[PDB]
Formats: sequence, C-alpha cells, structure tokens
Amino acid sequence: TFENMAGVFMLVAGGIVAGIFLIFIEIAYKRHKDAR
Amino acid sequence: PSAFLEPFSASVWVMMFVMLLIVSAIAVFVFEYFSP
Repeated sequence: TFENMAGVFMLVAGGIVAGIFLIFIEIAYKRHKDAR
Repeated sequence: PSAFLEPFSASVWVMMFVMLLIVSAIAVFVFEYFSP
C-alpha cells in the first residue's frame, strides 16, 4: 500500500541485481578452471 | 473487500505491473549476456 513493502522490495531487488553481476564472473572463472 | 486489488494491498496499483516486466526483461538480458 505504501513504502513499507517497497523498501524490502528495493532491498531484495538491489541485492539480486548486484549478486548476479558479481557472480557471473565467478561462474565464468569456475568454468574456465574446470575446463582449462 | 476486494481481494488482491488496490484496496487489499498496493493501493498505487500502477507500478507492480511494470516492475515485473522490467525485472523479467533485465533477467532475460543478463541470462543472454552470461551465455558465453
């Protein structure tokens, strides 16, 4: 109804969008290490 | 009372419909970008 749920929505959205970006490179490095 | 409508929750009712669209779009974009 107001910002009460919007705050947690913004928090989780920022968390997931940061996590995917910071973990794509980690997944690529893991794949490269497994397939050197 | 109207269940799952603006009076029930999210009285703005004109933001989540585009929020889901934009988060789906960014998820698709990152999935495409992380393919290689």
